[PDB]
Amino acid sequence: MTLETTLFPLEGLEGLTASYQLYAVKGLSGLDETEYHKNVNLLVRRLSFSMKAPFVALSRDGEQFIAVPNYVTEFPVDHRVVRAMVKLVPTGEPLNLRFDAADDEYDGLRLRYLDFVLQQPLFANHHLWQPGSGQPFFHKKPLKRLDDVDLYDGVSVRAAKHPEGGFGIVCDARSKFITHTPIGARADRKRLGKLINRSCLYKMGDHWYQFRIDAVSDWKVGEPSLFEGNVPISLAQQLVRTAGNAAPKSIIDLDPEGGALEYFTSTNERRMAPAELCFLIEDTHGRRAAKLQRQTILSPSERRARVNGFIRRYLSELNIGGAKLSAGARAHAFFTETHMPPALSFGNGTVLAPDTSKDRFQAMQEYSSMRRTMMLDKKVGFFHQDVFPPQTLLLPESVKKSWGPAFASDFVGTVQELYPAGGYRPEIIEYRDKAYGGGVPGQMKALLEVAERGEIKSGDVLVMLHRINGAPRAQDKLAAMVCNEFEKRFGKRVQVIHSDSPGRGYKRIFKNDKPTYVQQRGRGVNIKGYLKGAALNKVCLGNSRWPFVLRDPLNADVTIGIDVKNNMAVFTMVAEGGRIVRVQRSRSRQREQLLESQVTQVITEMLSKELPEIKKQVQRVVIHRDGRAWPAEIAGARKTFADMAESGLIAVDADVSVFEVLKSSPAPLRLFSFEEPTQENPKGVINPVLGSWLKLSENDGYICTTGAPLLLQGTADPLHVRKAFGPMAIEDALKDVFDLSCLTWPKPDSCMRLPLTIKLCDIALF
Repeated sequence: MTLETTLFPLEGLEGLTASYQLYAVKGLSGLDETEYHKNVNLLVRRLSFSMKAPFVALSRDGEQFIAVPNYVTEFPVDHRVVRAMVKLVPTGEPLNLRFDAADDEYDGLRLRYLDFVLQQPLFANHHLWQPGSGQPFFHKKPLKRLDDVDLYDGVSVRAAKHPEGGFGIVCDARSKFITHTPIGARADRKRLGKLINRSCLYKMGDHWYQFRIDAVSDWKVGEPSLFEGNVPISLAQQLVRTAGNAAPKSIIDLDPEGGALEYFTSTNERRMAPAELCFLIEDTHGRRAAKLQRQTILSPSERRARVNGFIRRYLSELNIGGAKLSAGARAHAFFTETHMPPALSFGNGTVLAPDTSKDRFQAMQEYSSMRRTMMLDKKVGFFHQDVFPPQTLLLPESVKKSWGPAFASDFVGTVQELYPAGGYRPEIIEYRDKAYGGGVPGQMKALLEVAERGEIKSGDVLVMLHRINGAPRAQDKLAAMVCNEFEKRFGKRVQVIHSDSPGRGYKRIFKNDKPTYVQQRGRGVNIKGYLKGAALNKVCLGNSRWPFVLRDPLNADVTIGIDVKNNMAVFTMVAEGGRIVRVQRSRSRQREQLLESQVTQVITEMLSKELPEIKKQVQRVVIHRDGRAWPAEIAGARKTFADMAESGLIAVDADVSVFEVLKSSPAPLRLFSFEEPTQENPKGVINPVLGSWLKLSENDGYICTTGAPLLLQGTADPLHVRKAFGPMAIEDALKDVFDLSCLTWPKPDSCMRLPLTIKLCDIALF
């Protein structure tokens, strides 16, 4: 019950002046929304870099408001580029922010100043470096060698509210992989062309930083490519002109014939960097280098050790205006009650409840196992049991002619054993996967023409696609294409599997003097496991046959997940206790953001259909956003529900709350609990228990949706949720985030870090 954080308190901030002066930006007041905030955050960075002061943006009312420190002297007030010229009219009332104070709306302002000053000792340490603004600091010396790629260890350091009052520091260990040798001066023009969009570490003498390769320069390092006052100057000459004092040999003795790269500054200037000084960052999720990935998974005691070691070594001294701000040696620790997993309802009126008489750890593991075994027991089974509507299995022709039939036979039987009530009996159809070209167009040509023939009787289809590109850090545009077209022109609900992984499970055999495909089970896939998993996710879940639901009400009557990536939005809606789940995709006019009118359309459309099956009057709605919530999205959700409270579809005093679900947290914190130290674990640090949680603030909490009994390796990564709007108390949102993440439908005997609401969003996009 004893949990330690990676929160370290900050002392000697006791009544420290932080003085600001609000300005407001007239700009180009046309708000393209996504474009409006790119430029806002563009100017704050440009202004911050040029005057070396903590400029911030405060989005309330007009969403402008750049906060200028009172201590800056000359201030341009007018700023060029940015299309139409911008003007900043000061809003008076200079704010002297205290750090001993209660919660303000200027706490975002206070956290930014605190953030800015905290990285000055770090940015000045010659032995550390930072990839870009806002990122962790890494040691210049690599931790580990790993045979042509280097492993660098870093620590993110972010300011945050302390739940006992005042301010503190949250940290986490990070790893970055960089190839050991540079690109090199001798690498030729064609090889350099092949690196566009990759990112490399640039050791520009003592200033190390990261950039993205945008183009290859027409000019080598020693040929004049720009000018320092009219006169043409080589890149080699430029690095000499901007070196200091005892510049390293490496930056003044560059091969004149080496090539140079070009990149854009975080203010969009173009710069060059010599390939002799550039080191490719190894995207290991792009190229499966898993022995590399293994070096990155740290035990809880390693992770704790690296963070505490870092704290005591680099944030020990910090003089800001003389002030002596110490980071305490003791991370914040507290006693808390841990959420028990919720009672669950299965088929045949059977509930699964955590056993409160066994000890917590043994009870959680029995519980987690029982979600699978109850789901599979023909005596209890799925909560929702019914015949499937007609189904279709759409296979490539090359597959129907080889192992398709054995796979389909095995697959149907797997569905019927997992979900006996369904009577899965799919029509098996094919498309001419070799008639048109095997790229995305051509695969799609054959698919549309099967559709156009009307060969997909039935509204549900499971179609087997070929993998076009691998690289798990890619976009499978074929799958999205098939769903967009099959949903939009025909009435199809489509689920996707690929042909490579099941195909590895079958080998051809000669039996009774006839070729046959039979399962194999050496190395490559576990075909039985694949068959069970695909049966649950593609057939059962794809027909909304939920295996189990919450027995008890969440704090919210309805929670809606929202993710938008790559101009495609997903809305999931969970009501009852997961008894009612709906997922709508919709195209988006911006890459990662939604128009207000679009939010209000999709949600009233989705909810209106479902309201007659929500048999309790609705009075709490929650929205879970993946990442940042945008003001136009909030307006659409408050408008949607204020409307329904007036129609009578919902309680006249219903309320909305908006929470950002930060699967990639901007302020990542760890939680540990403790154990007897034991040879193998000299400090006795273990993962936190499954339901552990911590709030820092009314707006910021963390729940271990993953944790002690149920993790295989590594240390639990607490899910950061941040309150964007609304009455609901942050503690309540964390509790039913936890309860929603116990609906582990894609893999019941496992833990699941995301609540079901936004997990369904990642599934629908991925």
